[PDB]
Amino acid sequence: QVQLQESGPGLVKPSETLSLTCSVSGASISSYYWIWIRQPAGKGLEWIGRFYTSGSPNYNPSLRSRVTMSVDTSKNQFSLKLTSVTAADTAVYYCAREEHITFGGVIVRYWGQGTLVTVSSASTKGPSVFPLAPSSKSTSGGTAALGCLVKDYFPEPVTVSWNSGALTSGVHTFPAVLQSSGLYSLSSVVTVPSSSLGTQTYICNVNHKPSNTKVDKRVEP
Amino acid sequence: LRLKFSGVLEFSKFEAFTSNGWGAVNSGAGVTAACKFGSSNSFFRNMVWLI
Amino acid sequence: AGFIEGGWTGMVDGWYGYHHQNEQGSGYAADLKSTQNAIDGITNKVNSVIEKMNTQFTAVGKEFNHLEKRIENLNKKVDDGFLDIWTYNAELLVLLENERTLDYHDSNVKNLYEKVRSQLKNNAKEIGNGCFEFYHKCDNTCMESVKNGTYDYPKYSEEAKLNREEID
Amino acid sequence: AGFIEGGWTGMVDGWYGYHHQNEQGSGYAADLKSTQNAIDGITNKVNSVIEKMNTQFTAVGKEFNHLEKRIENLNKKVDDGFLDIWTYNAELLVLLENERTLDYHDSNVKNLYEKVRSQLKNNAKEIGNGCFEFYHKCDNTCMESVKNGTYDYPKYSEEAKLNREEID
Amino acid sequence: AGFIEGGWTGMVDGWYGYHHQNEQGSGYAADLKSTQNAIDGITNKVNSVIEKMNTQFTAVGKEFNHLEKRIENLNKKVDDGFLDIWTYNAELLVLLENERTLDYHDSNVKNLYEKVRSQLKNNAKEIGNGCFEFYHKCDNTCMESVKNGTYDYPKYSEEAKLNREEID
Amino acid sequence: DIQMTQSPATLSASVGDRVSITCRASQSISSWLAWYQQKPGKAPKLLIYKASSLESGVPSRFSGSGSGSEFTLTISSLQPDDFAIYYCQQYNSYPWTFGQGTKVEIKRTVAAPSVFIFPPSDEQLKSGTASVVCLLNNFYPREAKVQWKVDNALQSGNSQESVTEQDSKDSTYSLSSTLTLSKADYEKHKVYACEVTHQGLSSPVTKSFNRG
Repeated sequence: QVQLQESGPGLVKPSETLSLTCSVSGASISSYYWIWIRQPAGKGLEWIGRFYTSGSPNYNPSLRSRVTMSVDTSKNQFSLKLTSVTAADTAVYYCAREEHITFGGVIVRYWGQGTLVTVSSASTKGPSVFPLAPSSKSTSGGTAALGCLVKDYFPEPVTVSWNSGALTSGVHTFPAVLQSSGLYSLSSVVTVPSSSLGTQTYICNVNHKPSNTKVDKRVEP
Repeated sequence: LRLKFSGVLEFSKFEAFTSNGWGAVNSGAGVTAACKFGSSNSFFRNMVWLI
Repeated sequence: AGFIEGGWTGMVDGWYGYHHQNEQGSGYAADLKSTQNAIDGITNKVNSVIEKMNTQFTAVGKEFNHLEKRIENLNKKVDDGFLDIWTYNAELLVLLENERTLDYHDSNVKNLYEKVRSQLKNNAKEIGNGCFEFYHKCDNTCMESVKNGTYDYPKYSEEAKLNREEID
Repeated sequence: AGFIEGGWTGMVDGWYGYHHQNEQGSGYAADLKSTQNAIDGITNKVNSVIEKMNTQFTAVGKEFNHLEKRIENLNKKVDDGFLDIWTYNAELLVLLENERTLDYHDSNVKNLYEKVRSQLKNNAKEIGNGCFEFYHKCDNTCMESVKNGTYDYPKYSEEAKLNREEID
Repeated sequence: AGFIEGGWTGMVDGWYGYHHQNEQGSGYAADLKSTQNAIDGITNKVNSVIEKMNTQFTAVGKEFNHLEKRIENLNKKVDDGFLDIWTYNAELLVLLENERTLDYHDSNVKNLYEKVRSQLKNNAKEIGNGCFEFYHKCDNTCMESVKNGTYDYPKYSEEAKLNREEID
Repeated sequence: DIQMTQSPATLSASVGDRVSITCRASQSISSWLAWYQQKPGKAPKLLIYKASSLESGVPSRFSGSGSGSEFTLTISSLQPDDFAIYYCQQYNSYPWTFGQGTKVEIKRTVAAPSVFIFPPSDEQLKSGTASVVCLLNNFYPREAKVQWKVDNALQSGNSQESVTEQDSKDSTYSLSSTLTLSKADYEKHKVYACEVTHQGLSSPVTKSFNRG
């Protein structure tokens, strides 16, 4: 098994050179072609391009010069560099490995995590977390909901974990919604038995990556 | 019948005549030292041996 | 029939292709057209050979009684005969068609090298290691034009003429 | 042009031939020798493949009574197995022999081309689409001499070298 | 396929080889490498084809009584059908493999010729009938160097250049 | 080079139902189509290659039929986990292009939601902003109305809404209606409620809370 992780800035200003780096673990770059993939919003994927160490690169005819792909066999990474990014260039990015020849032609089995690249003149504004206390008096039996509000942040990528990943069921982390201020509000809720609350931990860990913020907060009745 | 039990998959669990429905015959003496029911003596179950 | 020189472990994107070396560097690059034709043909061949061997409904064995002995030997003979026939067919077809697959691949090699021969007659010099040295400068665009079968001989005919005559 | 480029609908007097173009005009003309050999071979091939299938006299079906069910299934198996076997043989040989027929025709093309090439090595220059452009003038008599295997290379070697060395 | 004209009743030491003619006289000499490969291949081929036939023995016929006419006809049908199937397999394998054997040998011819041509790219000149005329002197050591695939083109490149260009 | 028509854009089908997605191409692709199941917010997972080749570890319910320009992906028995967006890729020639994707949903029994209200955090109130949340969990279908009643008065707007995609296990939706007030944040501190109207409710349900 080979793993492909992805590093991107999160925000690129509307006339800058996007630089993305896919890190490769479990394989040598000099032995595989490496592929970049793109997804704007929730519409269709698009093969960016392919590059190889002792070979010839080929990129989307749609995006030729702007795209330059490079390889660090030292760092075991391959980088994608896009000149003069645009608003249309705002999308999710995926890096994939081009496998060797099989009887069914060339396959791309191994896929990256996906990193959002946002092309905006605004800054990486950090989030503010506010706890969502339950319905203490009104008892609906076992159902007791607890949450947090991650609000007033500009970049999209926010991660909410519960008990640093321990709370695994009934989690309904909602989609982030654009408010009137140009910032994003993001609610996260877990349903929990009313009995466990007595001696249960309920601490949200929220990691907004471009602002590089890791705020954790309790949710007490 | 092996040819027929090759290529068949039935649920065969039924019965017809009574053991004693037959008239004026010993209807319960089917003991044989060949079909010994373990320590006791008996005969095939699907078949009644009439005297 | 047999057309082999040597293999490339570094070309990992196709059965057949090119190794280019110009002033912009060197690299391996598979020919997707001939490789594609070969994969199509081999897939169709394999599927035809396999799918022709279809299966009927025959509980194979039979067990006959003491008054049906010759019946029984006839039935065992039939079982073993179908066994031998299908075994014979499978063995021979596999042998023959592995031979033919390798020969087909060899002829694909030969046809690709003939194509590159035809695009480049006197503008390059053939080498016994099945390669070409240009009597002119073939950049990346020239290489790609040769790879997609659109090389321009009059474009470089004069430069190649000059250098070729220069050798002697 | 087996796959290089296309065929000739105007050449209707044989499988294979030439398209000549000289001062006296242009036209198609079939090569009767190679076409004749190909007809001979394909005829013998078709007849051999078909006529090789002779079977013994059989009234096919059998019906066996309720105490001969094993006897029965064996006969149905034999009938259907001979069916499968002759079907398999016919299918495979049709596929293989159509393959080999197309390949035989390709090889005949190749041999004719190489014959015309060996006749004219430096008196003509190869045009990549199975053609030859003369450095000299090949009148109707010259064309016919090329066609019936009797081209005279020293006859035109003088004029061809002159025109060649000037052209190049 | 690419067959030839001529035969060499004098060469008595192998399938394939050379006829050399230099200052030191002339003579036939068989190429032991390619003939050795061809004999290996044909031996392995004959052995595979025959070995597939080798299967089990079985007393063929059966006798049935007057109340068994039908299983009797089925048994004769089975015997006779296996007879036909094996006969047809043997016949077609003989035919097709003699075909492919002649083709294999033809391809060995072609391979040997192209090897020699690659060794003697320009230092010699293709006669056409299947030979080479040297533009330089090829003495017995030179002949042997060509025969075992180690001809030295730069060794005679200058002599061949001078003579070749003296012709034109 | 090769434009992609993937019909139909959106589907919803009950469990066990066969599903057929058609992928038509601009020119000839032979059998060089791939098929990927992109689950929500995750990397796409190659379902089928070579058009008629199931990848290792894929349920045999997935079948692929087609050569040339037309192809069809067929799920024999649609399961809960098969909710995703399905793309068809072309590697016959460059540039490799995908279809627009087909959105496979699951028709299920109409399920009533569970509603929970979250008041605004006083910490947030100190920053000059205020937001109340209505919560609807595990309902079907997505189509419900969540209205707001500040002092029994329908506010016209000031409320945004976010819907979780279909749960893979249950295939039940969840919705959050966030009331974000602007400056009347501190000019209300009043009574608040959540009119919840869903098909799985014979009569609407309204929950409410008081000032602190």
